[PDB]
Amino acid sequence: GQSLEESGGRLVTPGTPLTLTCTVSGFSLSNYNMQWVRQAPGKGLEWIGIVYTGGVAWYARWAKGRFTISRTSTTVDLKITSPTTEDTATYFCARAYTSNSDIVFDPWGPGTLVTVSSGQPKAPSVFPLAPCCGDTPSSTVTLGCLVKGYLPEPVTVTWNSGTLTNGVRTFPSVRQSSGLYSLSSVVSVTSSSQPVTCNVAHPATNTKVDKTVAPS
Amino acid sequence: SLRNVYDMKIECPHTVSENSVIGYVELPPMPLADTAQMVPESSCSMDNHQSINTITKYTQVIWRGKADPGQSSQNSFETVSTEVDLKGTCVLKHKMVEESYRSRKSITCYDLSCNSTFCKPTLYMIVPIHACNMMKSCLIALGPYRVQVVYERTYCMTGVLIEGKCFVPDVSIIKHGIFDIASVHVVCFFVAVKGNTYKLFEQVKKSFESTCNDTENKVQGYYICIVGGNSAPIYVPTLDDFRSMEAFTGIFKSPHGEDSYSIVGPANAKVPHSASSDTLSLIAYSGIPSYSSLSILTSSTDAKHVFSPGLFPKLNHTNCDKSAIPLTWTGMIDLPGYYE
Amino acid sequence: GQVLTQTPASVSAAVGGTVTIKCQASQSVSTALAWYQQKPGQRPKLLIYLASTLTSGVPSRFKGSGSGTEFTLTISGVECDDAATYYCQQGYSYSNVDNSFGGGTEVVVKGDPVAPSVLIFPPAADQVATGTVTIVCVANKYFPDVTVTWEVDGTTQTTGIENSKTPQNSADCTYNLSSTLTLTSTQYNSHKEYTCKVTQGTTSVVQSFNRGDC
Ligand SMILES: *[C@@H]1O[C@H](CO)[C@@H](O)[C@H](O)[C@H]1NC(C)=O
Ligand SMILES: *[C@@H]1O[C@H](CO)[C@@H](O)[C@H](O)[C@H]1NC(C)=O
Repeated sequence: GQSLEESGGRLVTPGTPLTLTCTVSGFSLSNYNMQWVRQAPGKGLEWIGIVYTGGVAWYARWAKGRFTISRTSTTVDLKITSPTTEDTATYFCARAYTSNSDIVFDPWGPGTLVTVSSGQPKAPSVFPLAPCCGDTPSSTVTLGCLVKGYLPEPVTVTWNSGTLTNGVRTFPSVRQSSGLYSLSSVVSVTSSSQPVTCNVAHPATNTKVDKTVAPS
Repeated sequence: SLRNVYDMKIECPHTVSENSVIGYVELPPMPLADTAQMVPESSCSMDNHQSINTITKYTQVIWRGKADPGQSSQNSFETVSTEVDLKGTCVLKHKMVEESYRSRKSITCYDLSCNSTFCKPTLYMIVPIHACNMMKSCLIALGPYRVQVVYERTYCMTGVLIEGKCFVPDVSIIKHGIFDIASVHVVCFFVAVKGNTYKLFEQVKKSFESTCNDTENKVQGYYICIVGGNSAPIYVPTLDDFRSMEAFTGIFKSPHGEDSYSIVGPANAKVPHSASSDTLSLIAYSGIPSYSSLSILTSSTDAKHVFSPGLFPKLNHTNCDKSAIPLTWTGMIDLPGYYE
Repeated sequence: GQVLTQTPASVSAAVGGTVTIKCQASQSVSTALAWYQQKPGQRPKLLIYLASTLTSGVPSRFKGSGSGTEFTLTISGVECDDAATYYCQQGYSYSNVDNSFGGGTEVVVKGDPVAPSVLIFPPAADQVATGTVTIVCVANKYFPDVTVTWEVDGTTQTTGIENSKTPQNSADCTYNLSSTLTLTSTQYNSHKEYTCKVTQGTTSVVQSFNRGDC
C-alpha cells in the first residue's frame, strides 16, 4: 500500500520562490531514491532531478540553478528559485521502483499543479446550459453548466452532490485568449427525473457554487 | 539487475593536518563494449582535477577464437592490437597529487578488471585530508553505476583504524627503545615521468636477480602510494626509505596484487599498434574477471599504456623482453609506529 | 548525454490489431530502458522495467524488446483501454542529460465508426447581462474525429472558437467534443440565427437556433 502525495501547488507571480512537498505513505523514505518530473499541459514528461538516499541531488542540465531538491526523514522537497511563466506545469513525485536503484521509478503521486502568471486569482462564474424552449421537447433531455473565467486550475464539477454520474460528460478545460480557463459539463436525464444541480468548487478561491438547471 | 547504486566509505580522523585519503569500491561486471567513452561524472566537479577526464591513448589487446559449443578449449585463436581512447582511468600525472592538495581538488578515477566480454570497474577517489573536516557527502556517476561517497569519522587522533585499534605510522633511535609493527593497507599508482632520477628499472635490476640490461631505454617513472588511507604520499622506489622499498618489493613480487579461470594460450601483440614487431607477451585466458587489465609497456621510456581484457600481460622481469608493469597495485606492508 | 527519440509521434491502430512503437537512444543504454503509459489527466503508469519485464497486473498483451540503442513496444489485441500516450525512459546514465524520457507517442485505437449527435445551447439570460455571451455546441459519442464550423446569419466565423475534446472512451473508443463561440453582447444581439455544424468526413450534422425563439 505504498503511495505518494505532492503538496504546495498554487498560483504565484513570476519570480516568487515556491516550494513543493512530497509526503510518503506505506514505505520508508530512507530506503529509496526520489525524483521530480514536471509536465506542462498537453506536453510530455520532463525529468527534473533525483535526490539520492545520501542527500545529494542530481539535476538535469537545463534545471541546474533553477530548481533545488532536498530530503528529510519523511518528506521530499522541490523549490523553484525564481519561477517564470514557462514553469506552469503539473509536478510529479516518484519513488524508485527498488531500493539502491535509480534506473526506473514507481509508484507516482497524483501530481500538484503550479501556475505562474501576473493575473489575480479569479472565481468561476457558472451559467446554465439548456436547450432553446422553442423546439419540441423529448423524453430525454441534456442539460449542462458552463464554468467560465476562472484562474487558476483546477475546478471540480459534480451533479447532485456526486449522487448522479450516468451520462455526465465533463470536458477538459481550455485556456482562453486571456489567462483565464473555462470548461463545461453536461448530463442527459429523462424529463421525469427533475431537477438536476451542478456543484462547482474552485479551491483556489474557496468558492463553491450550486446551479439548478431547468429546460427553458 | 535493477540495483545500480553502491556506497563508498572514506574514513577520517578527528584531527587533520600533505595528507591525502583514499576510498574505493569494486563495481559489478558490465559489458566490455559499454566501457568505451565511460568517464566518471561527479557532483562535486567544482573541485576535481580537469586532467583525469581527458583522453589517454591506450593500446587495446583482445583475443577471439572459435570452438565447439560445449568446449572450453579453443580450436583456433588470434589477438588484435588497436589504438583506443580511454578517459577517466587512473593515469596520474607528475605532481598532480601535490598540486591537488594545495588546490583542494579530488582525484576520481577507475581501474578495469576485464575478461573478453565483461569488465569489473573499480572506482577510486583521492581527496586531500582537508576534505575530512567538512565531510560533505558527494556523488559520482560512472557508466551505469551511481556511487554515494560516505565519510565516517573514526575515533582516532590522526591515525589509521586497524582492527578496532588506532595505529599511527611513523622512528630511528626512538624506535629502538620501543616500537610496534602493524600491517597496513596500501594502494599504488604508476606515475609516468621522464627523468634521470626516475629510471625505475635501475633499481629493479639491483633489488632482483632480473637479467635486465639496457635500462636507459625502459619505462621511466615512479609509483605513488597512500598508506592507511591517511599519510603523506610515499614515492616508490626510494632507496633510503624502507617503507618505499617494502612497497617496491610487493609490487614486483606480487604484480597482480595481494588477494576458476582456465588458460587458453600464450600470445604476442604489437604495442603500440604501429610497432614493426611484437613488443608484448601475454597469456590469453577464459574466466570471470579477476586481476587488473591495465598496465604499462616496459620497453619504452615514454609510457605506452596497455588495456588487455582477457589477457594477462607478462609481468615477470627475469627477462625484460616484451614485459609490462601494473598500473595499479594493492597490498599490505608492515610499518613501524605506535597505537593510540 | 543520452537522448531518447520516439517514433512515430502518433499512431492509429484498429481494435484487436497490433501496434508497434519505437524508442531510439543517441548513446547506448544497454538494458536500462522502461516504458510508461499515461492517460489524459492521469499519472504515469509503469508497464515495462528493463527491456522486457512487465510489472504486476499488466496484461500479457504488452511486450517490449530491444537492447543497446534500439527498442520497440508492441501491443497485441489492443483494446480501447490501451488508448494512451506511451513514454520510454532510460536509467542508464543521468550525466549531461536534458530528459530521461523520450518525446512520447500517443496511440489512437480505432473503434467502430459512430456518427455524432449534436446539441446547441443558447446563452443563459444571466450571460447577456455580463456583456459577453458563450454559445456551447456539443458533439457526442463519435468516431473518427470531426471538424466543427460556426456561422452566424450564414457568415462563417473565424475568431473566438474554443474546442475541447474528451479522451477516448475506455470501452467503445468514442470521443466527445464541446465547441464554444464567445461574442460581445452587442454582436450577439445584432444577428438572428446561430448554427453549429459538425463535419465527419463528407457528412455534416448541423444544429441551429434563433435568438428570438429563446
Ligand atoms: C566473463 O565475465 C563474466 C562476468 O562474470 C562471466 O559471466 C562470463 O562467463 C565471462 N566469460 C567467459 C568466457 O568466461
Ligand atoms: C620472476 O619470476 C620468478 C619466479 O618465477 C621470481 O623469482 C622473480 O622474482 C620474478 N621477477 C621479479 C622481477 O620479481
